[PDB]
This record gives sequence, structure tokens and C-alpha cells, in this order.
Amino acid sequence: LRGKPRPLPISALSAFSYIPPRRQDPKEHSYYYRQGWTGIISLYDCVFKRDPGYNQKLHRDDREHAKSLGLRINEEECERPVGVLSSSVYGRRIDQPVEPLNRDHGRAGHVKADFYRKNDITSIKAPGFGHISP
Amino acid sequence: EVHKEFQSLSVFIDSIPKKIRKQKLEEEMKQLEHDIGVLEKHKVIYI
Amino acid sequence: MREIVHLQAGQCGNQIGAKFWEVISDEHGIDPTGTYHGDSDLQLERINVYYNEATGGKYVPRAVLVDLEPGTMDSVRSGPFGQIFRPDNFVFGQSGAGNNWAKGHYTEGAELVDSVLDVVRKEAESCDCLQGFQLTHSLGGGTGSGMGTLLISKIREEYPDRIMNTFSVVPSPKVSDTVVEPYNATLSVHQLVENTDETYCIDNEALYDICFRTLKLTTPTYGDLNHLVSATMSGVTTCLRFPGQLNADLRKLAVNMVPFPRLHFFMPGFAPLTSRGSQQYRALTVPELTQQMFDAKNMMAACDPRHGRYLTVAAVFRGRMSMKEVDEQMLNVQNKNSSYFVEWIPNNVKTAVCDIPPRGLKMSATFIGNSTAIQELFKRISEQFTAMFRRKAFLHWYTGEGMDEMEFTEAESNMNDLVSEYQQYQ
Amino acid sequence: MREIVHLQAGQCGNQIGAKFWEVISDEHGIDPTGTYHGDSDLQLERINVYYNEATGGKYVPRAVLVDLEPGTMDSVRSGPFGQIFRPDNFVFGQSGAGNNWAKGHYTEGAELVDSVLDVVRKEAESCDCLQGFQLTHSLGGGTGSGMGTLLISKIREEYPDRIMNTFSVVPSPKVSDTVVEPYNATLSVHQLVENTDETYCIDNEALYDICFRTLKLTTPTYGDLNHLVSATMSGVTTCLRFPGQLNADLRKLAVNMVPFPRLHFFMPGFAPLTSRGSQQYRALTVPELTQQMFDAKNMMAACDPRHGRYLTVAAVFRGRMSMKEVDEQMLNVQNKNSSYFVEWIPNNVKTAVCDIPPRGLKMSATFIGNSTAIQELFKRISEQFTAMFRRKAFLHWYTGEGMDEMEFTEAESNMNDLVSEYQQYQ
Amino acid sequence: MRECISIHVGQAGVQIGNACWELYCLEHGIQPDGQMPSDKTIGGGDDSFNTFFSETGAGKHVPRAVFVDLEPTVVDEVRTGTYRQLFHPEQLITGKEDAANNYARGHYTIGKEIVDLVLDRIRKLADLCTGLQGFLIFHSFGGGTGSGFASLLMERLSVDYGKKSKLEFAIYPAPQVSTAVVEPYNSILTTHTTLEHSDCAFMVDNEAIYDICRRNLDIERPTYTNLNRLIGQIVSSITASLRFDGALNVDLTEFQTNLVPYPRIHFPLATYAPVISAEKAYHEQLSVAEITNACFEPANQMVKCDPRHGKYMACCMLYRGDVVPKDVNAAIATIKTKRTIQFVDWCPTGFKVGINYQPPTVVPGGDLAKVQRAVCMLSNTTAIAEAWARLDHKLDLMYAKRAFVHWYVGEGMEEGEFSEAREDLAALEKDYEEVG
Amino acid sequence: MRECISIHVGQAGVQIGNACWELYCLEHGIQPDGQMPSDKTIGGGDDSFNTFFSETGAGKHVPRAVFVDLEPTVVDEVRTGTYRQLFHPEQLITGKEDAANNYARGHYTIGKEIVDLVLDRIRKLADLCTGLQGFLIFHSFGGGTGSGFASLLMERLSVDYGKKSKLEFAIYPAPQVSTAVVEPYNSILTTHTTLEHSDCAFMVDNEAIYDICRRNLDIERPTYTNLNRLIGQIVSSITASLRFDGALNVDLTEFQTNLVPYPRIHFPLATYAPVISAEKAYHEQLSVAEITNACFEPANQMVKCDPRHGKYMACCMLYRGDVVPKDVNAAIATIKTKRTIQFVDWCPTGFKVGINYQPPTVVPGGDLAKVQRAVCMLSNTTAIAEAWARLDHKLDLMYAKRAFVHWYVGEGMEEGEFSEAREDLAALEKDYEEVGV
Ligand SMILES: Nc1nc2c(ncn2[C@@H]2O[C@H](COP(=O)(O)OP(=O)(O)OP(=O)(O)O)[C@@H](O)[C@H]2O)c(=O)[nH]1
Ligand SMILES: Nc1nc2c(ncn2[C@@H]2O[C@H](COP(=O)(O)OP(=O)(O)OP(=O)(O)O)[C@@H](O)[C@H]2O)c(=O)[nH]1
Ligand SMILES: Nc1nc2c(ncn2[C@@H]2O[C@H](COP(=O)(O)OP(=O)(O)O)[C@@H](O)[C@H]2O)c(=O)[nH]1
Ligand SMILES: Nc1nc2c(ncn2[C@@H]2O[C@H](COP(=O)(O)OP(=O)(O)O)[C@@H](O)[C@H]2O)c(=O)[nH]1
Ligand SMILES: [Mg+2]
Ligand SMILES: [Mg+2]
Repeated sequence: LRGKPRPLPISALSAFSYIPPRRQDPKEHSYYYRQGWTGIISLYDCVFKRDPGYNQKLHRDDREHAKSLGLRINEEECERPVGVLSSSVYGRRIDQPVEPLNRDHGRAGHVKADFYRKNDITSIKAPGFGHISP
Repeated sequence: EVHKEFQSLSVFIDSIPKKIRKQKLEEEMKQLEHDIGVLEKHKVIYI
Repeated sequence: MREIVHLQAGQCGNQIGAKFWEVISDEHGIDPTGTYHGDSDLQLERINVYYNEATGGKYVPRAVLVDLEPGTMDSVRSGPFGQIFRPDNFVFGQSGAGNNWAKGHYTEGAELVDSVLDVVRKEAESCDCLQGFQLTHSLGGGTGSGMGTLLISKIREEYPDRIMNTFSVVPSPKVSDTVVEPYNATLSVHQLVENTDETYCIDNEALYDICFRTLKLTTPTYGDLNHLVSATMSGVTTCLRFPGQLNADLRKLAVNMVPFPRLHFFMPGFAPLTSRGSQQYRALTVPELTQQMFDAKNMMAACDPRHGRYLTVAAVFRGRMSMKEVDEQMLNVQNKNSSYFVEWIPNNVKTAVCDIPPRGLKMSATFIGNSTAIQELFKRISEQFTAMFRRKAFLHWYTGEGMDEMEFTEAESNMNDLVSEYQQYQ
Repeated sequence: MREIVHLQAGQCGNQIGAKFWEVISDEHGIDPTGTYHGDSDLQLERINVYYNEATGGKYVPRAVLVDLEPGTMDSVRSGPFGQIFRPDNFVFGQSGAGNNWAKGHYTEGAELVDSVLDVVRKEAESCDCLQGFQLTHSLGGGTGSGMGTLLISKIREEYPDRIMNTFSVVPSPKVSDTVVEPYNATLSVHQLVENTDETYCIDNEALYDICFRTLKLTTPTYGDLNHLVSATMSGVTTCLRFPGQLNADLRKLAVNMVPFPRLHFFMPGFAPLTSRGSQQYRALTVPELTQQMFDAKNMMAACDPRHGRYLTVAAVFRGRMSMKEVDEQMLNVQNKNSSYFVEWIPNNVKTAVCDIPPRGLKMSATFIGNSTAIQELFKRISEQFTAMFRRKAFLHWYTGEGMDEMEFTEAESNMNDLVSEYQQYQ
Repeated sequence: MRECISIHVGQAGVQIGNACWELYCLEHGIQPDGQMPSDKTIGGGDDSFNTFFSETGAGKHVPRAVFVDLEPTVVDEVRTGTYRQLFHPEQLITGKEDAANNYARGHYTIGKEIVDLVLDRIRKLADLCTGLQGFLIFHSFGGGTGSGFASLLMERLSVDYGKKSKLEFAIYPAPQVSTAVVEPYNSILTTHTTLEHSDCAFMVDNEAIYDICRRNLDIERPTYTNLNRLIGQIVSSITASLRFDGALNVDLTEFQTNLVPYPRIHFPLATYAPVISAEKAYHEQLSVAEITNACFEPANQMVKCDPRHGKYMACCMLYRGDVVPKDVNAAIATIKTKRTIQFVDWCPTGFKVGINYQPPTVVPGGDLAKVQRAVCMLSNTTAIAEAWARLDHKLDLMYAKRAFVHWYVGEGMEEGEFSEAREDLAALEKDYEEVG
Repeated sequence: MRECISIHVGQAGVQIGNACWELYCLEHGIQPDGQMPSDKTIGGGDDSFNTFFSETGAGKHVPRAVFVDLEPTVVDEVRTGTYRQLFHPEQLITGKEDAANNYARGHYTIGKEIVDLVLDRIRKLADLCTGLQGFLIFHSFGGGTGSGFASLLMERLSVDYGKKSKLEFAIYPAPQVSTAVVEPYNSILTTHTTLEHSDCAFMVDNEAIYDICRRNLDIERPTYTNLNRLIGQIVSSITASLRFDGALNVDLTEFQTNLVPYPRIHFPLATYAPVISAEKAYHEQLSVAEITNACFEPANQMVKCDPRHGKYMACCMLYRGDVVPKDVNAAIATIKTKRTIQFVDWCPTGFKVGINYQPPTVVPGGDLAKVQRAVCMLSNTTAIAEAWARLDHKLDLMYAKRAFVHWYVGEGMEEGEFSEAREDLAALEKDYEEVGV
């Protein structure tokens, strides 16, 4: 017994509100389909060991996830079936095609790639080497 | 543990025994910090 | 991305915030020691809406916990997550308000707010952009109705463009734990009208009715009422910190809601509240959620909405649904309840859809509503004030600190015009 | 190669200097016995600024320590690091002063001044290129302000081009240690304004305020006060000993700091001061360091700067960093409270950055700033002089050793001329 | 060389543009990171992707679009989404604040400071392109940042780029189902701005496509993904002939020369006929003669407006797929004999037909079945006077006691624009009534 | 053949040189040891390292410059740094009791005893130079030893070496931010000596490179290393013609004879166009129009100014890498069709194009990506004079109060030197206001 905050009278504990340090069941417990971060094993590393470095892409040092720098969200819903956001449906089933695309009716440009050469002026030049004719 | 004991103390101190308790927590912190620092200074430790 | 500073006042505010920073704590999934222990990275992107950070994944709440006694902050530290709060914003007094408004506003609290302002201004200038100033206090207490009202009146002289929401705990109409409560009630009501942007009224006995009829608890402790109110606390601002199909921050929750400067009194609700004996006997979808809002039996104010007409209503939805039925049933509750809405406004309900539910809940929603029944909650305090001031009772506690008599007459005179302009919209 | 000679008068300045040399010894990493044990090489590159070499690799300090009684050298000899001081660098007097200017200035300190001048000339021609001299003493003492100020007078004739900086110890505002403190302090303040180029004001009341409210220490002793001063003393000589992107020695910190001759009264501070119970809740990044300087409660002179107005401000940083964030935040703190700066000089802030922080930290700063608020540090002492000299109360302790009458009036006249010169720039 | 520039304003524009650019990268062989597995060297030169993509030297072609929003909560997940390697980071304009359902916020306080960035990127995109055709503005009437910022954008691109093409893919608020109380405010005062800085404006309204999904597509409880995909299909069928080959090609220049008779009657509509699932069309043929009959019925339009009380003036038919023009000729030969679909007396022809040789590519997971023929009608009718009468009626109902004005007057506005924005709508009503 | 001697005076000069010379070593095959290995040569006379690197018969190339400072801190730092064996010990000059942000040290007996050693250094360095082309100056106005001692060095250089080309890469005070309080007068009375003894004046502004880095590269921690890398890039691209082949080569003579019309008007601006991170490099194509159009944007300036309010006078396109001349001509023809870009009447042509075939080189662990097209505009304009107006106002705000004058006159000088220090700047401001109208 080191110090206990005289836990509670039983007239205060009720049948709705109890939130622990959630350990979560293996895999299948959350709306997010993951286990949960293991976390730092000891706060002494957080408290007495801070490497001094202004990591080049974040406005302050207290905003380590400013432009989502480090958050791997896009990879994370590639491992669970249903996208948790209503924006991951946009471009999900494109690795499995429904129909191969045609490539006949297009807008191929011919007057700007066959009429113009790069640079030689070869009209006033003799043919030269390797000039087999039909 | 001893930091969690420290964070549970009173917000303001007026009484003598709270002062002595806070000082004792302080010196236990210093002993633990000194041991951790003397062990983390080098990679090879003689014993 | 949009900083919210959590202001506090009194034992009411401290007890409510002690589980605000439970519900927000486990919604983002932190440890009691302040380290992130969630599952996904959706909860890690928007930690800065409510939390400042540090190195090593150590997150502290951005709160200003302040009262006039040091006997309650140690009770705050004795809670389950009391070790994430800071000692710098542990501003305390030496003497007690003792359930009077005089010594919370002019004598004691007038000196103490000179340092609470310093703590807030240090916190407000330590970010990118404040959205506004949330606070929880009691209009029936001494250091909540007195020092919180003074803090409200003192802040808005420096930031005149921010949006503040008072999540006030109004006195109950039936049970009155303090006799001199209808003094502090009017003496705060005269001050919230001319300054605050939207006022959320929470009533204790209505919460007891919620916990009895909608939850079927036997012995409801305060940790249920404060948890319910903290659920709607998180549910009001859920679109700021999580993505969705149609988001609603605190700014657009008032321009869609208030029609007039003197008329801003709201009253909230929470939909997915069901007992433990009848939770498998109902399918949960958009219909049962839309049904449960618009009855008087889920409301957290002490007024019947049948006696008045809603001017306008907001509604925030959380989770993943299809919203076509959402619009269908908002139109349905406009169609049936035509007598309960005014006929000089075309559309009256804001629909906002997030994409993330609470922990332990999967389709949740939050009611915020302006009604023309709140003046029922105000005339009872008014009639008690007129019936008890007329015998000039309890004046020595409200004159001996340097106050006057004309301020009580101004508090009386301010109520009737507000009641009249509310009643003109009937 | 720009070496500095330290002078120590009295037991006050010797007590400060024991902890000063403690901190310098710790941060340059030399033994209690006088052998270098630091791991890095950067602590040896400019070691001659504070420690002359000797036989056997011993780094003997170049310090002059003189006192009028032999009592207090036994403490500094029997300290932790007291075995490194050179044995013959101590000059003692048989009879001490005991709070009088006359025995330190004309009777016993005048006979003893040839020995301290002897060792000063002996240790001043043993250096390559002397930068200047440093003296720590007490204005309210008898042989600090009596004898060490005569050292100022003699060295100013001997080396008229070097820089003089004094870390003087001004009397506290409320509680005074000695009743004859104003006499001995004004009789040296009058002379200090001619023979010095820098002056730093330290009081123990504001230091107790810092050690109580800021660091939350249990029982603050004079050792903690000496350590807090010694942090500032070691801060100002950073770039002389260590590299960096923007150096600042003692000489650049004077031309950038005081515009006129007789306005060299500075008033310092120190940045990384956090409570032991609040270490984990904040990080000492750029705004949390640049905010604490321009706060009133972190300052080592007991005058509130909001009553006055700053003239020029310094900041000497350490650790690995860059200048976009600091030069944004100094402009933010210079443009927000523009009413706290005079407008007849465009820029007011001086910025230095070194790369090596002190041990146990990673980012530090050192405030140096003259202000119009230093005038009130001298208003109380001038009014004390005028209140007590008009009653001719304590005259007989001084006149018995051969003083003059109207010299007190001349000291008062120079004191009030400094008053009239400081007040114009408000 | 036939480039076009798309501007998406507001999160309505962003969520429509996500689906429309999905259809863009899928209608070509474009990988979601923006790479071409079959470049111009292999399989002959191609230029159909140049109308929506800018091929860089390394093959990582980037889209030609700007997405602007004040709140960054809708651009941040597409900054870290499935299309996060496609768009250039500076084509994603984000602010700090939110317009918050207000015309005043997005036009007079926060509008004035971020416009210089979106103009900079639009000017850079215009210098990037050599052959631009016009503008394709995606925004919503009823928002705050889709109504203030959009209108303030157009009022300045009109003075910058001069006489160009401005084609609105605008979202109209509904007659019966609404989201904001303040919706009749930002939908009226922005009409006082658009009426001279615009050329054509298709209104698309939400419960219209809800009814389309619940009736023809047979999907119960659809979502916003099942709406923006149809909008992207409409938009790609509009610009279909500009990037493929057929019997008759249509450019964006002849929309305003064939559908706009007067400067103030420039409000056409949209209709997509062959929207039907893979159950219902699985065993029934869809010819050209009856996919033109289904479009003229009110149970397939994209705005609640009854054309039986209206008078059609100018319609254009961008057909698509394996269709030969004799069945088209028979198709308009059938419908001109119908009295119930009645044209105005002065317009003899009132019709325009373009043909493309491309079947509509089907997004996987999208419920639109593989069809051979697609018709994109853009009817211009005078029946929209019915749509504006109820909006002015509810504006008269709620402004009668000056509701919501006190927060609409301190943010850089006054009562004058509120007073004059109703006379403009009355003039529009009388202008649409004198023609019909 | 085309040797160039570079002068770095002041700790700002040492810090700029510590990155610029790293770039100069990387653009050739020069290791930090100082020997070009066998696998990075051509196989005969290269004659491209001879501009900045000498040749000692032991295969060692020594830098052709001087690093001069009066405090041994930064000089000792480069003496213990990674490039210690590159520079010879006599090529670095130290001193004691530094100038300490003061011009009064500039003309004193301690400031007159050390210029002879650096002049000996220049004399014996330029004697090895068969084809010496000029002097490039690196110093700072805001410091003491950058502004005071370099003034005497340039005065005695103009006395000794006669009419010669001297161009300075000088650091100017920034408009909002500053470092020293005594920076105004230390810059004003060192501007007085750079009018009669200079040929061109490239000014930089630290907060401009700060805002450039923020707006273009998404970079926090702009240290002096990140700024001096860009300063190294521009000084490399201005001397690129002397080293590598190209279509049109711009010598320093044909830059001055095209860029400074009058002896009193030598004040270019500066811009480096393709500043873009590695992440943004894959998305934005770098074509000639799309790189040359960013130089005329005032948000991309290297000196905080607005050329829209002023009038351009002359320009100097310095292209690099693969460049097709007809796109340069087409963009220049397009450039002439913006009314925002206004030109003075007496310069109808107003352009000068240099083409070099060598692509830019990228330092490892640096800022910019591998870019193959570069633009370096040195555009003289009358809009550089608003900095002088702010400096004259900001000195007039300090004077008539005798602020910080006692250290100026107590040290060996005269208080009368301030009187003409505003008269000549009023003359210069009226010169720049008389030319543009
Ligand atoms: N069909 C369709 N409608 C949408 C979409 N996104 C938003 N809307 C509708 O557009 C209407 C107006 O919303 P917005 O224009 O986006 O409002 P806003 O742009 O957020 O304006 P602010 O709140 O001030 O930022 C809403 O009622 C939605 O119903 C979408 O992706 N598709
Ligand atoms: N861009 C850039 N600016 C610098 C650099 N170093 C110094 N400066 C600027 O130059 C100004 C002059 O500072 P210093 O170089 O330290 O002073 P100094 O020229 O060495 O003169 P002394 O202080 O007497 O030694 C400062 O205000 C800085 O802003 C650098 O490496 N890069
Ligand atoms: N809902 C709720 N009400 C509370 C709580 N604590 C106190 N109250 C109510 O607050 C009212 C008076 O508040 P009071 O004790 O005077 O607050 P004080 O001024 O801070 O002391 C009582 O009638 C209680 O019902 C709580 O945790 N939850
Ligand atoms: N901060 C601090 N002040 C000291 C210390 N020792 C003495 N003093 C100050 O010195 C003054 C008394 O000096 P005094 O003994 O008369 O000096 P003396 O004449 O040389 O003996 C007091 O006002 C103290 O404030 C110390 O260790 N720390
Ligand atoms: Mg929006
Ligand atoms: Mg120097």
C-alpha cells in the first residue's frame, strides 16, 4: 500500500460510466478493425529524453502531425473491408476491372506529329550513311 | 511509481507534514534519476 | 486545427469537465497517463482541436479549471483521469463564494480573474486559430454564476469576434438545494443575454427523468447525468474533429440557428439512449433516432415543447448511414408537426453528418434546439424574484459587500422585455 | 584568447562566485581536483577564457578574491570545488568592515588595496588578449561596496579601454538586511556611473519570488539563489567559449544595448525555469522560452517593467535551432506590446545563438535589458537617503575616519541627476 | 490542345469532383497515382487525355483543376486518400476558417485574402495550356463558401479573362427538402451576381436524383457517392465530343450560341436517359427511339419542374456510342408530333445533335449498367419561372420582419443589396414571362 | 585561364563561403581532401576547375579566395571542419577583439594594422592568375567587420589595383526583422564608400529568402545553411559562363557593359527561378515559359520590394542546362505583352540572354532537386531605391537625439562623417528618382 485515493463509496459508482485503459479484444473489437497501439513502455523516455530537432516540415515542434506527416491513413483502410470514411469508396475497386477499355475511337493528333520534324534541314544535304530505299 | 505518488499531492501546501512528504518524494526522485543517468552514460557497465 | 479552450467555474464546472475529459479521452483513446493508446489514425489527426501536445506522445488537455477553493481541485485530481490536467491552470482562491453572486463578481473574484485572464491569454496566444470559448458553470451557484459570468464579461472585451457557448446548469423548478438561488439566477441572466452567442440550458431534474424513464436505472448517481451531458458535449462539436459528408462547426451552428441578437437560448438532446432491458428488442436505424428526438421525453430542459413553437432546430449525425432517409424523416417531422413550427420560416432544421461514432456506440446523434418554451423556464424564476424581493428578504448578504439596490431592479426590468419578445413570436 | 579576469569583494560576492565557478566547472567538465574529464572536445577549445594552465595539467582559475575578514574564505576553501583555487590568490584583512564604507574605502581597504592591485596586475599580464574585468560584490556591505568599488576606480585608471561589467546586489524593496544599507549603497552608486560600462542589478526578494512561484522549491536557501544568479553569469559569456551561427561576446552586448554613457544599468532574467511537478506538461520550445522573458515574474530585479518602458533588449540562445521561428516571435512580442517600447529607436532586440546547450537542457536563453523601470530601483534608495540624512542620524560612523560633509550632498546630486536623465525617455 | 479548366468551389464541389475525376482517370487508362502504363509511344500517339491531363516529361501527368475551400476538413482526406499522388499540392487551396453558411463571410471578410492564390494558380494553369475552351465551375448556390467565394471568383475572372465560356454545374436548393434555414439568402444574393458573369448554368437538384435512384435505378437508401457519379457522367458526356471522334462534333462554343437566345434567359437544364441497373436492362434492349422518349418525361429530369406548364425553346442532344444518325432523325421525327411537349411559337427548329463513337465506361461498383447509347439533353425552358416564384415567396415571407439581418449587416454588408436583390429576381421573372 | 578571386570579409562572408565553396567543390570532381580522382576527369586539359581552383604539382587544387574575419570563432570552426585540408592555413585570416557592430573600428589604428596582411594575400594570390577577371565581395552591412574593415579593404584595393571589376554579394538589413540595433548607421556609412569604389551591388535580404523557402519548398528551420545554399546557387549561375560551354557566353565585362548605364546606378536585383522541392518536382513540369514567368512575380523577390510600382531598366537572363533558344525568344516576346511589367523609355530592347550547357548540380542532403533548367535574372530597376528611403528615414529617426554616437566619436573618427552620410544618400535617391522619369 503506497497511496490509494480512498477509492469511492458505493453510492457513487453507477451502472453506466466506467472507462478503463482499454486493452481491446484481439483484432475484432473496434469500429476501426485494428488491435490498438502498444504505446510507450515507460514515460521516463517521454519525460527525460527529448532529442532536440526541428523536424523539417512542421510549423512548430508541438504540432508533430500538422499536414498528416506520419499518419498512414490511406494504407490502413487497404487492410480492412469497409472504408470507415465516406470517401474511400472513391477509387477502391479499380484494381479489379469490370471491362477492358477500348483504344480505337480517340482523338489522335496526326497533323502536329508527322508534318513537323525536329531539326536537320536534310533537303539540301546528300543522303549519307545507311540510306536504303524502297 | 514515485512520480505517480508526486502527481497525487495537494495543489497548495500549507501544513508541515505535506512539506516533509514532498521533500522525501523529491530526494527519492533525485536518487532514481542519478542511478538512471549513471547507468545510461555509457554502453558498457562494469559491475 | 480549430482550437477550443475549455473554461471552467465552480464545483459544477469541475465535476462536468472531469468527465468531459473522460468522453473525449476515450473517444481519441488516450491512457490515463496522457499517452495515445487508440487503434486507428483517425483519432490522431485532430487531437489538436481539444488537446495541446508534447514530446513522446504526451498529450495534456487545454483547460482552465478555476474556482475559489482548493478543496475541489484535489477532488478533480482524485478522479480516474485527474493526472492529465496541468498545475499551471490550477487557479484557486482562499475563501468561498457560499452561494451568493456578490462575492463572486466584485470582491473576491474580481481580483482572481486578473490571473485567470493571464492563463487564458497565455493559452489563447499559444496556437494558430481559436474557434471560441466553451465553458461549463452553474447559474445557481456562487463561484460559477459569479466568477464565470465575470470571466465571460471580461473575455469578450479582448476577442470580440469569437463564439462562446455557455453549457449552463440552470436551477431545477421543483427541487431547490439553495433558497437564495433565484437571486444568482436573474443576476446571471441579465449578463448572458447581452454577451453570449448561444446558451445551452441543462436542467438536473430533466436529466433524472431521462435516467429513470429512458434508462430504467434504480439509483442514478451524478456520474450518469454528467456522462449524458458530456455525451452531448462531445456530440455538438464532433464535425470539427472528424470527417463526414456534411460538417458543421460551432460558427455555422449559430448563423443557421439564431435569428436575432436578443434571442439565443437553446436546449439540447441526445438520441441513442435506451434501457438495458429493451435494447435487443429494437432495430437501430435512422427512423428510431428521428422519432426519439422530437418527443418531450428526451429533452434536457424543464419545459414542455408542446406549449411553444420551435423557431429553428439543429441536428448533428455521427456514424455511417445513408442520408436520403435522413432528409425523408426531417421532412416527415416537418410534415406532421406543422403546429409546432412557426409559419414565417421556410426550412427549420440543419442536417449535419459526420462519419465517426463514439466508443461503444455506432449510430449516434445530437439535438440542439431553439424553442419558444424557454421563457416558461424564465417566468418561474421571474415570479419567484418578484414574490420574494417584495418583502426585501436576504438583502444584507447582497448590500454589505458594496452592492446597490438598483441592480436588482435592472435584473427585474431586463426579464420582461425578453419574455415579451419571446412571446410575440407565439 | 579573449580572457576575462574575475574580481571578488566581500562574502556576498564570494558566495555568488563559489556557485558561479561551480557551474562553469561543471559545464566545462573539470574535476573537483582540477583535471578535465569532459567527453567532448568543444569544451577544451577556448578553455583559457576562464582557466589558466598549470603544472600537471591542472586548470587553475584566474580569479581575484579579497575580503576584509578571514572568516568566509574557510567556507569557499571547504566547499566542493574549493581545492582548485590557487592558494596565494586570497588576500585577507585582520579586521573586517561590518557595514561601513569608510573602512573599506579609506582606512583599511586603502592600505589593503596595493595587494589586490598586485595580484590583478600579476594575473592580467599572464593572458594573451584581455577582454575585460568582472566584479561581483554587495552594494549594502562594508567591504564589497567599500573596497571592490575602489578596485573599479583603480582598474579604470590602469586599463581605460577594457569593458567593466558588475553583477551588483541591490537592496531588497520590502525587507532590508542592514539599517545602514542605503548609505553604503548610494556612496558607491554615485561613483559607479563614471568608471563602469555595464551594471547588472540583482535583488534577493525577486529571486525568492522566482524560487518560490516559478520552480516550486520547498525551502529556498541562498545556494539556490546563487545558482539562479550563476546561470545568468554563465549565460552572458556563451559565444566567447562556444561556437555558433551568431556570436555575441561582452563587447557586442554593450554597443547594442546602451545608447548614452550613463545609462548602463541592466536588469536580467533566465528562460528555462519550470516546476518539478510541471516538467512533463510543457516543452521548452521557441514560444515557451520567448514568452517567459517578457513576463514580469521571471526577472532578477524587483521592478515591474510595465510601470516603465524598455529601451533595448538582449537574448542569448543556445542549442541547435534556426532563426525563422525566433525572429518571428521576437517581432511578435515587439509588435504586440508596442506601448512597452520607445519609438525613437526602430529596433530594440539583440539576438545571439550558440549551438551547445547547458547539460540537462537542450534550449536556453539569457535576458539582458535596460529599462526606464530601473529608475524605481533607485527612487526608493534616494528617498531613503533623503529621509535619513535630513535627521543627521548615522553620520558619526563615517565622519570619524576622515570623510567630508558635502560629499554626501554631491552623491545625492549625482543620484538625482541620474534620476532626471532617466525619466526623460518615458 | 482542346483543354478545359475545372473549378471546384466548396466541399460540394470537392465531393462532386472526386467522382468526376475518378471517371476521368478511369475513362483513360490512368492509374490512381497518375501514371500511364501505355504512353504515347506505345500504341500510337494519343491526345484524348490532353483535354483533362497535362503530360509531364516523366509520364506523371497532373490534372488541370483547382479545388478551393475555406475549411480544410474536406481537402485533407483527399490530401491523404486514394488520389493523393495525382493532384499537385498547390491545386489544393485550403484556408483556415469556414464561411459558415454566410454570403457575408465568403465575400467580404475572408474572401478578399485567399483569392490572390487561386487566381495565381488559375493564371499558371492558363499559361500551362495553349488551347483552352472555357471554364467548368463546380459550386453550390446554398452554401457559404460555394456562394460567396464562387461569386467573388467569377466577378474577377470576368474582368481578367474577358469573353470566355462560363458553364455552371451548379447545385440548386430544392422546393421541398432543404438543409439550411439560411439557404434562401445565399441562393438569391448570388443570383444578383451571376446574371452578368455567366453564360450557361445547369441546375442540378438533389431529391431529383434521389427519386431517379429510387425509381429507375432501384437502389434503396443511396448515398452521396451514388449522386456525384451521375454528375460526373453528365459532365463527361458534355465534354465527350471534344475529346473523341464521331459523325458530328460539338465544342463548348456552340452551347451558348444554340441554347442562349437572350443574355438573361441563359438557364438550361440537364437529363440523362439510360440510367438503369444491370437487373432491369439485363434482358431488355435499349434503342435510340425510346431513350429519347424517356428524357422528355418529368419522371427523368434533374430539376422538379413541370414542362407541361413550360415552353421549350432550345435543346441540344449530345448522343454517345454506337448510334447511326438515321435513327436519330427518326427519333426527333417521333417527338415533334407530340402536343404535350410543346415548343415556343417563334423557334422553328430548336434542336441540336452531336454524335460520339464511345460507349460510356462503367465505374466498378457503380450501378449504371453497360449501355451502348447515351443521350445528354440540355433543355432550356421558361418553366424555371415556377422554380423562382416559390423562392421569392419564401424570401418575402421571412424578410417581412427582417429575420437574420443583424448578423448579415455587420460583416461588410448593408440593407441595400438585400433590397435590390429582389427587384433583380422580379425582373428575371418578368423577362421569363414575356418570352413565354 | 578565367580565374576569379572571391573575397569573404566578415563572419557572414565566412558562413556564405562555407556553403558556396562546398558547391564549387561538388560542381567539379573536387573532394573535401582537395584531389580530383582519376574517374571524374575527361582525359586531358579540363580547364574548367582553373577559375576557382589553383594547381599544385602534388595533384592538390587549392581554393582561390580569402576568408577574413577579426574573431577566430567561425574561422576556427572551418579550421576544425570537414574541409580543413582544402584551404591552406595562410589563406585564412584571424584577429583579436572583433569589430563589435561598430563602424568606429573601421578607421582606427587596430583597423589599419590588419589590412596590409590581407592585401599581401590578395597580391600573392592574384600573381598566380594569368587571366584574373575580377573580385567578388562577400560582406554584411549590419555587422561591424563586414561593413567597417571591408570598406578599408575596398578603398585600398581601388587605390592599388586601379580600375577593376568589383561586385559584392552583400547582406542588407531586412525591412521588418533585424538583428542588431546599431545596424542602421553601420550600413549607412558603409554605403557611402561603395558608390565611388564598386561596379555592381547584389543585395540580399534574409527574410526574403525565409519567405521564399516557406512559399516554395515547405521548409521549417531556414538556418543560414539553407540560405547560403541558395546564395551559392546564384553565385554559381552568374559565373557559369566562364566555366562551361554554351551558345551565348556572358563574361563579366559584357554583364557590366550591358547592365549598368551610369557609374552611379549599379544596383541589380536578383532572382533564382526553379526553386522547388523534390516532392513537387514530379508534378510541375519545368518548361522555359513556366520557369521564366516566375521571375517577374514580386512574391519571388530576393530583396523585399515591388517592381510593379517601379520601372525596370535592364535585365540579364542567365539560362542553364538544356535550353532551346526559340522558347526563350517566345517567352521574352510574351513577357513584353504584360502591362504590369513597365519599361523605361530609353531601353527599348532591355534584355540579355546567356546560354550554358551545364545542368545545375545538387548538394547531397540539401534543398533543391535535380533540375535541368535554370533562370538567373539580374534585373536593374529604379525600384531598389525604396530600401534607401526606408534606411534614410530610419536613420533620421535615430539622429537629432545623439543616440549611440559616443562610441562612434570616442573611438578614432569624427562626428562630421554623419553629416554627408545623408547628403550623398539624398543625392543617390534623387538620382534614382530622376532616371526613371
Ligand atoms: N448532390 C450533392 N450535394 C451536395 C454535395 N455536397 C454538399 N451538397 C449539398 O449542398 C448543399 C449546400 O452545402 P454547401 O454548398 O457545401 O455549403 P458550404 O459550401 O459548406 O458553405 P459553408 O458552410 O459556409 O462552408 C448541402 O445542403 C448539401 O446537401 C455533394 O457532394 N453532392
Ligand atoms: N543570409 C545570411 N545572413 C547572415 C549570415 N550570417 C550573418 N548574416 C546576417 O549578417 C548580419 C551581420 O551579422 P554578423 O555577420 O554576425 O556581423 P559581422 O559582419 O561578422 O561583424 P562583427 O559582429 O563585428 O563580427 C546579421 O544581422 C545577420 O542577419 C549568413 O550566413 N547568411
Ligand atoms: N448535473 C450536476 N449538477 C450538479 C453537480 N454538482 C453540483 N450540481 C448542482 O449545482 C447546484 C448548486 O451548485 P453549487 O454547489 O452552489 O456550485 P458552486 O457555486 O461551485 O459551489 C446544486 O443544486 C446541484 O444540484 C454535478 O456534478 N452535476
Ligand atoms: N543572493 C545572495 N545574497 C547575499 C549572499 N550573501 C550575502 N548576500 C547579501 O549581502 C548583503 C550583506 O552583505 P555584508 O555581509 O554586509 O557584506 P560585507 O560587508 O562584505 O560583510 C545582504 O543584503 C545579502 O542580501 C548570498 O549568498 N546570496
Ligand atoms: Mg463547407
Ligand atoms: Mg566578426
